[PDB]
Amino acid sequence: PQITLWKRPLVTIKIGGQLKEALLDTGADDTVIEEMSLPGRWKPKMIGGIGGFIKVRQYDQIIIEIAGHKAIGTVLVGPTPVNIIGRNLLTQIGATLNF
Amino acid sequence: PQITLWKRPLVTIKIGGQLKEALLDTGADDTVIEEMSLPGRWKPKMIGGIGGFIKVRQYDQIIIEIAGHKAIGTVLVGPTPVNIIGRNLLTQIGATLNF
Ligand SMILES: CC(C)[C@H](NC(=O)COc1ccccc1)C(=O)N[C@@H](Cc1ccccc1)[C@@H](O)[C@H](N)[C@H](O)Cc1ccccc1
Repeated sequence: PQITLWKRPLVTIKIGGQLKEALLDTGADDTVIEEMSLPGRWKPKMIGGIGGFIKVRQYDQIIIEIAGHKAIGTVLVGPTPVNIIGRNLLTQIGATLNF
Repeated sequence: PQITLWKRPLVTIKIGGQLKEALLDTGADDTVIEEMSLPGRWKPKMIGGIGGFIKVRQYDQIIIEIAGHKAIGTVLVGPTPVNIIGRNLLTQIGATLNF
C-alpha cells in the first residue's frame, strides 16, 4: 500500500496486545510510543529532536504490528507528544519513501 | 527514486541561493531550517517536536529546490538541530510512502 502525504501518515499498530495509532516517520531514527504498561525488560535512555530530549524506557526485541506487518525490534516508551514509527522498524517492514 | 531507510534520508536543498542538507521527514507537518538570513516578510510562530517547542520565523511563498525538484511554500527558520522537509513541501515534490 501507498500513502500520499496530504494528511499525517497515521496507521494502526498493535503493541503489548493493544491497538494504537502511530505516525510512519522517516525523520525518526527510533520508534517512540506514549507511556503505557508494557511487559519486558528495559533501560533508561534519552531521545531527542526539536525542542530537546526526553527520558524514555528502551525495550529491546519488542513484537509490534505496523499496518498489518509484524516487526520485532527496539521500542522506546515515554512522554512523546505522538506515537512514532521510526526507521529502525520501517526498514524491517520494507517501507520506502518514493518520488 | 525509491529511498530505503537504512540511513537518514538526507538530500541537498537550495534556499536563499545557498545549498544545504535536509532530512525528508514524513512525520513533520512543516519545513524547518536552521538559522539563516532570508530576505522578505515573516511572522512569529512556535512549533512543537519531541522535546517541546521552539520559536521560528515563518516565511510564506519561499522558492526552494529539494533534491532537484522546485517547490514554493512555507519555510520556518529557527533552532532546529537538523533541517527538515515536512509534508507541506513533500506533497509538492510528489513523495509517497510505500510498503
Ligand atoms: C522522534 C525522534 C526519535 C526524532 N529524532 C531523530 O530521529 C534524531 O534526533 C536528533 C536530535 C538532535 C540531533 C540529531 C538528531 C525526531 O524528533 N524526528 C523529527 C525530525 C527531527 C528533528 C530534529 C532532529 C532530527 C530529526 C520528526 O520526524 C518528528 N518525529 C515528528 O515531528 C513527529 C512528531 C510529531 C508531532 C509531535 C512530536 C513529534
